[PDB]
Amino acid sequence: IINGEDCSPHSQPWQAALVMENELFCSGVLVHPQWVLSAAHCFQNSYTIGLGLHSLEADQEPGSQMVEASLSVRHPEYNRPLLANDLMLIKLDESVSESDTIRSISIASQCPTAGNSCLVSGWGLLANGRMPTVLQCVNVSVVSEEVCSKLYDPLYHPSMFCAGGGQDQKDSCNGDSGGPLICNGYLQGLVSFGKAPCGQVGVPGVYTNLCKFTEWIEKTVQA
Amino acid sequence: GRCTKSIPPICFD
Repeated sequence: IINGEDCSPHSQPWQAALVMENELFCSGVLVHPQWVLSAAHCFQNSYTIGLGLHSLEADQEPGSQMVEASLSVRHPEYNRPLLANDLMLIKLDESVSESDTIRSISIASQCPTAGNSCLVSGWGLLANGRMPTVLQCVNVSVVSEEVCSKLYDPLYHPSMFCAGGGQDQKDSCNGDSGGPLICNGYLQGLVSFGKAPCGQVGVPGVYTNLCKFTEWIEKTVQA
Repeated sequence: GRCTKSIPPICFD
């Protein structure tokens, strides 16, 4: 997270850390007790998922859980076309027990509103080029479809939306993939991609447009 | 230069 600040501890209790061999590679978002949503580009054959964290070290975080997961369901049309449909559902080996620090978040049924200021959180790169110790939070502004298309054509697709690009250089960056973008208190997007480098004025990042996938998500959960 | 925000980034321009 570029130009954010420490999240209030446990204020984003749906945040999931995706780690393997003890190193973070993406985040995800708890959307039901047994289900973590993440970007499809974060797919691996198995996962160790950290829930209830603030720092990434579970042994330093009361109430946290490191849950195993082997099964994930990529959206079947992920990357067809390229970068589109960037979501997957990770099935935890067992349901979590939701608590004060581990909680699912409702997914937006309505699509992003241009100009909305939405919160993004993660343990990805900071403005100073380092990785944070604790979860970072920043707000970014949803950009119109018209501008998103101009920047990202011909790969722009309605499974995507743009946010950020402000003079403030607030953005998500490497390590933030798969984590949440929250508008109106609902999960609106997942961190997906951008033009390198992160934080360019006038070049918003791109997020998975979850309002397009609520049916697919629940179909997967119920099947 | 369209890169995902994973570690490492997956870069597709």
